[PDB]
Amino acid sequence: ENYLNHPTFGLLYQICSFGDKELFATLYAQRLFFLVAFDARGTRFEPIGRNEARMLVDNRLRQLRRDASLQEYNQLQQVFKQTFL
Amino acid sequence: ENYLNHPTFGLLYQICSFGSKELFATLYAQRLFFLVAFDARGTRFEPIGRNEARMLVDNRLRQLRRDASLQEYNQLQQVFKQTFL
Amino acid sequence: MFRELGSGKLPLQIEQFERGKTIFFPGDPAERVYLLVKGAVKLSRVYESGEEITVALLRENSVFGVLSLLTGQRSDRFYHAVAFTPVQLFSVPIEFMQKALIERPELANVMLQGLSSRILQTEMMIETLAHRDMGSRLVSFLLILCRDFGIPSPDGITIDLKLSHQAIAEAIGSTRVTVTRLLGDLRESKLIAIHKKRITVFNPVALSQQFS
Amino acid sequence: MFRELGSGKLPLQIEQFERGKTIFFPGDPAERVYLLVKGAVKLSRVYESGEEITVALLRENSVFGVLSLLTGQRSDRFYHAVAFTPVQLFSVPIEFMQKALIERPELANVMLQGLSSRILQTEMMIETLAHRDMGSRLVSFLLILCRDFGIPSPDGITIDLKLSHQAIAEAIGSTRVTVTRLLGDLRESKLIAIHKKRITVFNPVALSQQFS
Ligand SMILES: O=C(O)CCC(=O)C(=O)O
Ligand SMILES: O=C(O)CCC(=O)C(=O)O
Repeated sequence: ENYLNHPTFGLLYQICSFGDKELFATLYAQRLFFLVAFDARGTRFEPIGRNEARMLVDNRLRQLRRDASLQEYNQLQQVFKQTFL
Repeated sequence: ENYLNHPTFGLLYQICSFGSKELFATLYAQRLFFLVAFDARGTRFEPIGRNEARMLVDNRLRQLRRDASLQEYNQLQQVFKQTFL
Repeated sequence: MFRELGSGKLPLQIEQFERGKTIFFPGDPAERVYLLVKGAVKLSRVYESGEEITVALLRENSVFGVLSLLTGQRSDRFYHAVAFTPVQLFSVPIEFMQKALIERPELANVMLQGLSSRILQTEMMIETLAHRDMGSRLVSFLLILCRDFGIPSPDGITIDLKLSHQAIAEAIGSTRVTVTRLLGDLRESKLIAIHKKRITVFNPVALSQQFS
Repeated sequence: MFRELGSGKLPLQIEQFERGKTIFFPGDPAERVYLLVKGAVKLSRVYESGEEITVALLRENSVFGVLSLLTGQRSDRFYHAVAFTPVQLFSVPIEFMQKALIERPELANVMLQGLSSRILQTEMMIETLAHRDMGSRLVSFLLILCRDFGIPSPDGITIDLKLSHQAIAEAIGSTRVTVTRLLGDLRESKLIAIHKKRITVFNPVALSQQFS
């Protein structure tokens, strides 16, 4: 529910953060996923496949489980289920 | 009612002959016209605009009127009227 | 500033158009290629009735007038390009492209991407129009407008276009009357809001999942 | 063959497919670009119902799989590409294009034309689908099949494709039942003939003039 305009692909929405870098996806049925990095230049988009985006949010859930709050973990897990399951 | 396949534009139909070069047009509503030339290599297409194709068939009608048969002139004039008027 | 794209051999030119002004009419020579910089351009087919069918609603960074790349100035346009909003763009006569590309071949790839993108966008409108349920077809279209023209807003994504029911009708092969009714149903189902001819779609992500 | 297109830096490969065989499925990496050499490739969107909508019916010399030009192998296909007839084509992994173009820049222009043509073809299907009269929409589609796949024949242009009423339905956003009825009407009006699942359109030029 945070958003970003790709110059070619139009409106994207954030699936989740990582650290720094963020995962975004296309509004229309998530046909494309993008790894996004910000900087003083600065915003850059790298496409990535659905299976790799899945493993990315999976890794992130593992890190939240070990090192962060239950709330964040529970939020991200709901996002995982709505995005991938 | 003689036909020719353009590699890009698909089926074309002949509007008329000139002398050994021919005028063809796109099947779907004549959005494009093509001057066509044949050879031992050999078939080549040059696009031309509707106003210039019109003047071409016009010139051709003038030549048929002066130097060829009534039948050919009458055939081409019908083609002129169905293509341009 | 974007005019850093231009050069001695890509002598591009800026054109601006007030809302509703024509960029090219059917019958005009296909002399130029266009890059839409800001605004929305409507490409349409006009029939003898005066009925108009919208073939594309283009967003910023869209390449158009691509017939010029096949025929050049010799052939005539068969679509109306109009500035749906105020529009700013770069024009270049197409003959200047060959020597442009030879010099900055980075232009070719950029161009190939831009045309590839056009292909995928038109195919999505085909998907939209192929729906038999007229409501499905409207939602799908509004989801495309959210993608192309949407702004985050308190309640969801607002399609940042002031849309007449006629303009919508002409883009989904429907009638003005059928658009009004279907928009009404969508509001009553609490899926969209309408304010000042702007449609806000409340949960465009969740709506799209119902199309898979 | 035409494999004179290939080189050290465009290491293209020939693939052939028997009728009804898949060229790529949704979910496959968008690794390659394709040039259709002979035959007809159907690009479609598959929904969860198993309902299929045809997004393109491509003829020889069509470039497709163009998403690869935007994302490469990283992104996944979302259309089904199938060999509608037996098909022969050239494949190349897309990464090989940059260094290909740098070496034979004649490839870029050829490519730009091919993609431009795709844009114009999809836009004509949009025109087709935008018709509210379902018969108008069928005629317009058959006129496009005449252009893309037609053969001169004693009686007019024969669309050189064996077409199920379902295949037509999937391309014009209709139903199998409605196609049958409309084809029936067309035959009764002496506008088409049907023999061995091939449709012959008697006067495709004169029919098109009624769409202007
Ligand atoms: O670029 C497009 O989609 C518009 C078609 C076009 O190029 C033209 O009418 O010249
Ligand atoms: O080339 C096309 O039109 C098909 C779209 C495509 O490239 C893909 O799904 O990868």
